[PDB]
Amino acid sequence: RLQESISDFYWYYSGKDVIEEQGKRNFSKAMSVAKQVFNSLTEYIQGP
Amino acid sequence: EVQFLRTDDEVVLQCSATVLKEQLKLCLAAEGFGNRLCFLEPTSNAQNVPPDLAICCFTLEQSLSVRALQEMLANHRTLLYGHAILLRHAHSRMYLSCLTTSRSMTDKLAFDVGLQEDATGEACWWTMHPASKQRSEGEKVRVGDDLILVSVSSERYLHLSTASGELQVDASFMQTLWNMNPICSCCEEGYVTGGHVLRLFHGHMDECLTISAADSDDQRR
Amino acid sequence: MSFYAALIDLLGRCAPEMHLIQAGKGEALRIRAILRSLVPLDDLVGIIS
Amino acid sequence: YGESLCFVQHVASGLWLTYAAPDPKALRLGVLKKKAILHQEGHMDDAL
Amino acid sequence: CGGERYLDFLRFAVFVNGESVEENANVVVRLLIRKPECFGPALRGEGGS
Repeated sequence: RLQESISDFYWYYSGKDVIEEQGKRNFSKAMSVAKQVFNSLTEYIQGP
Repeated sequence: EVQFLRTDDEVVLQCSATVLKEQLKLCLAAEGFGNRLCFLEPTSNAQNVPPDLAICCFTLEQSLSVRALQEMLANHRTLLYGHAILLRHAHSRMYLSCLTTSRSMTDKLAFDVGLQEDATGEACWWTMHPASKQRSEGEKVRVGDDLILVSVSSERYLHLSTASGELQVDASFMQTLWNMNPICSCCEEGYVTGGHVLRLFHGHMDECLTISAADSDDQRR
Repeated sequence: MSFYAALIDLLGRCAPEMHLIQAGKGEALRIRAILRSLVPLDDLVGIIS
Repeated sequence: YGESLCFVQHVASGLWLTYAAPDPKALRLGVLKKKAILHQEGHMDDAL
Repeated sequence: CGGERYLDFLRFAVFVNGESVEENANVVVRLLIRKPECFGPALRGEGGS
């Protein structure tokens, strides 16, 4: 669900030449959440 | 193994109806040349009367999300629920579309479903939605699943109308379950497959199987 | 009559502004097309008449 | 338990356990119940 | 009678200060067409005057 939302966000700015400040801030928080989910998935399978 | 529908695959849009307590399966068909409007070809009686499947085949050319479709309109993928698909008629090379006309008298809010010469505009794009709670948006569309097709331009379902004495397909606000039964996914080079048009040569490319020419005494039989 | 008048009033106020139609926005044109399909023009004139 | 998808079939007749596809105009009554029937074909979501 | 009261609430949600709020207007129209019975016995499509 997070990945699909990020993909939709990219298409919204795909036509636009430059991503404005509000879009960058929303991208940053989405990436921060995505980092935690990836870290959580990594911790599940390591050991292995 | 579970089969998943992908782009460039030929499929048939198939629905079901009740006729005198009998379950009749119908395929969406269109001639293309000379008649843009789509009709329904019955297929449940294929044992006794073969259906005309040459005009029922559609190719899944593209499958995009709503945002991707909006971006491309302003300017082999696996099918996912919620994506917008582009169906091209195999014979006429036209595209399934929600026409702006309406030849039906029972439903005043319905639109005719037919073929469009070009893929331009949003009238030839349909969004796939799950028919039941079993599937959710974003999941892969599997062979044999019941689908709900909604026109992007008109926000109307691909509807089977039984209001009149006949069975007709139109774009209405009442939903109808459809099955995208695959015909062929990938064909190897050469390697004859079903549904192809070919010639049957006898010897060394000299004689071929054929019938008599036009206006012949044997009635071309 | 009051229900349909309220319904027609609501649909009329949902119509896109002229500057969006003149700008050629796809979403605005689609919404107006849907509204036109729901309420035919002849019925509007008949009620006014 | 909770992982295997099971299709219920009547042994003597071969019919499949499925729902009755409730007739419209009954949704306004609030009847979310779907009558269970035995059918020769059934549906794809008949797994339990 | 009951339907009219809900219609005027949506009228205020989509029309503010003489202009149409396209964000609310698009949602309301899409919600209305997904439940066509909101249009009354008329505008029903089949069998509807």
